[PDB]
This record gives sequence, C-alpha cells and structure tokens, in this order.
Amino acid sequence: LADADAMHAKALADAKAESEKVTEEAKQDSERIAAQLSEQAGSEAERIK
Amino acid sequence: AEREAMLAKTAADNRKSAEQVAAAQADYEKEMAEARAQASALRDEARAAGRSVVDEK
Repeated sequence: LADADAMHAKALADAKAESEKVTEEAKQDSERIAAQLSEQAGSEAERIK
Repeated sequence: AEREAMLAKTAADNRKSAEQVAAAQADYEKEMAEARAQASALRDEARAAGRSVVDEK
C-alpha cells in the first residue's frame, strides 16, 4: 500500500509533467502553423497583385 | 479481536492498493487525453484563425 501510494504520486507528477510538455509542444506547433499560414496569405495577396 | 481486525484491514488494504493503482492509471490516461484534446483544440483554433486571416486578406 505504501509503495502503491508512492507510485501514485510519482505517476501523477510524471503525468502533469507530460501534460505541460505536450501543451508546450502544441503551442509551438500552433505558432508555426500560424506563421506559415500568414506567409501563405501574403504570397496569395502578392499573386493577386 | 486485534487479529481479526488485522486480517480484515489487510484484505481491505490489498483491495485498496489494487483500486488505488487502478485509479492511478485511470487518472493518468484521463489527463493525458485531456492534454491531447487541448492541444488539438489549440491547433484547430490556430488553423481557423489563419484561414479567416488569409480569406480576409
């Protein structure tokens, strides 16, 4: 039971760490997607010009 | 009485250890799914905003 509680705590800590890491990775992915979408929009605008 | 209490509490603690580890991976999977869904929402909203921006431009 003591080991199970300790493993619960350790797994919860690793879980929150993984959640934060994936959130940061998703934020970076969203930044890249927004940047490339804006660049593509600029390319489309100049093509229309 | 103390021995019977020891036996009953030991059985209850084995059951509780099993249930606690079970809830451990249950909550781990639940929060991992929540984080992945939040990341998907981030990506989707970013894509929608970019689509709106490019359409307006």
